[PDB]
Amino acid sequence: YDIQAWKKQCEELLNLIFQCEDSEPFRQPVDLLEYPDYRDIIDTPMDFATVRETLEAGNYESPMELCKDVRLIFSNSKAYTPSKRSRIYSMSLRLSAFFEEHISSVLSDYKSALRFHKR
Ligand SMILES: O=C(NCC(F)(F)F)N1CCN(C(=O)c2ccco2)CC1
Repeated sequence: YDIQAWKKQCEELLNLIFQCEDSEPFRQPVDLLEYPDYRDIIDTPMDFATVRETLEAGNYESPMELCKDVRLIFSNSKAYTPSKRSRIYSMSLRLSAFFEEHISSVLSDYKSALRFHKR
């Protein structure tokens, strides 16, 4: 019932994601010389460095907000991909499965902690 425990859990999950080769493309902004149409397709860029930064600045109030930004990384990849079989999109889908598998307990424990607080 630790209301604050999600933050370190999310830091540790981000560490795992940064160790994962699949996160490579999703660590930093898109170079518009390499992908000139990116910001035509993608209004709201997100990468894992921005997520980690936001977390470490104390600018997430809950793991749900972090989860919204991470999911934006994945939905941006799905919007930008020219094919459902592209290399980078395929990396996004594996990483998304990994993230969802690991974040599920973090969200459950946080929401449990908030309900116990309100009890
Ligand atoms: O250039 C980058 N990342 C920055 C870098 F290279 F420094 F890591 N990206 C990731 C986001 N994109 C995609 O989701 C995508 C789907 C299909 C093809 O690309 C575009 C390419």
